[PDB]
Amino acid sequence: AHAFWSTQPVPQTEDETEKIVFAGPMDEPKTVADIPEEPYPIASTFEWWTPNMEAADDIHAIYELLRDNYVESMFRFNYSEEFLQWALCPPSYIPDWHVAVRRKADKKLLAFIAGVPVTLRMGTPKYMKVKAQEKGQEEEAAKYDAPRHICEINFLCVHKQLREKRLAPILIKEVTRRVNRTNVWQAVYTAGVLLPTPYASGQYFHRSLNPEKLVEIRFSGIPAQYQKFQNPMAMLKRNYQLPNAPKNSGLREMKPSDVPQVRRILMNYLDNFDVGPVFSDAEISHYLLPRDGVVFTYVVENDKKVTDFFSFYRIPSTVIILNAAYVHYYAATSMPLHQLILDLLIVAHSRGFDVCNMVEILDNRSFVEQLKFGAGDGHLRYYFYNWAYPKIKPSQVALVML
Ligand SMILES: CCCCCCCCCCCCCC(=O)CSCCNC(=O)CCNC(=O)[C@H](O)C(C)(C)COP(=O)(O)OP(=O)(O)OC[C@H]1O[C@@H](n2cnc3c(N)ncnc32)[C@H](O)[C@@H]1OP(=O)(O)O
Repeated sequence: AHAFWSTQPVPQTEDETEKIVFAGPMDEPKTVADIPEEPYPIASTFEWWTPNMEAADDIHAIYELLRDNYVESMFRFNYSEEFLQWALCPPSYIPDWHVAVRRKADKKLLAFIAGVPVTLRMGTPKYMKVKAQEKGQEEEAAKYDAPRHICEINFLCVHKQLREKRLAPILIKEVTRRVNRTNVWQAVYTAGVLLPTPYASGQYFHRSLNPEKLVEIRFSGIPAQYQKFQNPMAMLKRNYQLPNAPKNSGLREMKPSDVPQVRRILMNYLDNFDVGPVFSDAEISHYLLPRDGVVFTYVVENDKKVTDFFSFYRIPSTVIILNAAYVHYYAATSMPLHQLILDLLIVAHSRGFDVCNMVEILDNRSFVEQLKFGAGDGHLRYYFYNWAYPKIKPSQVALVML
């Protein structure tokens, strides 16, 4: 059973999503006045709290909750206060979409969920519009084509002492109410677990950058078939060896003056996909300008024209440090994508990253074999709240989730 999700405006079965023709809302429309301003009830020992992200103590409290109680044996992800700043506070973020529960008696932070604004293209997917054209339903299929200003949810976390108490449903209801008070009625979110009901699912992939280190810290092993070689580690270092420097002329760190051209080339690329974000210059600046410890972004520029760029973000892990790079956004116009991403690998390796990770969204499959990525055990599932949407392949998703 799904005692909570069965009550919510999401598709209830996979079959439901294989039969959805057009994008659009699931609930009939409501007004802001229909939504109460009183927060959702919670037990007397607890209080709702809206953290101030301009206050070092508040961001510290969030950091400590997630440090000990977020997604899980030899490694522990570390989401720094700077990383959390970055992820939670994009341009025009809404402070009360950062929703916390604290214990009244001692003010201990015990649960959290965050929404941030995103503008998303989420109209009827290409293959569904062809079926609609065939039936004279082009209009119904195109109704929701305009990019929509919605909520992206992340960092749901209930302290271990409060697990299995149905507090996550109360956090979800409360953030839903706060989003609906701003006249927003859809959200996008992801999870590594299967809930009702994803519109897309992609496997994770990894590429070792420093296999000697990975093996020493027991993050990677030496696979069975290398064990047959005379020198298994030299063969492993060989498989994954990278140049010391890239060979593409004009590759450099992205600067503020590159923002407008990066925005243009990224938006031209992301328009190719069924679901994807639309970013203003301020959002390009926020999400892509280099930020020590967090985001790394490079452009290929010559003659004052930016023709390509790539970005990756960092999530380090405590070894019970593993320095992981995650492919972020990119756009190639002057070179094959695999060469742009080779340059990403070379730069990440040079900066001391140990592994590069991605999910098979965007065109990430296109360079897997040649760049020595391997499939991993996880899948990232994409979901909408209050949005009927056909199943799509992960290569039609262009939204990277931090
Ligand atoms: C219009 C605006 C709309 C805005 C809102 C949109 C929707 C946003 C939705 C949220 C998106 C967040 C995405 C995101 O953050 C990225 S996925 C990362 C989620 N966080 C973690 O895994 C952290 C570690 N785990 C915990 O903190 C707890 O185990 C959590 C909090 C996960 C569950 O706490 P608990 O104490 O273990 O469990 P109960 O309180 O007793 O609740 C059990 C109910 O929770 C459902 N559950 C479990 N995991 C979930 C997950 N990852 N998403 C959604 N639902 C999840 C579960 O199916 C069950 O419902 P059911 O009985 O019907 O099956």
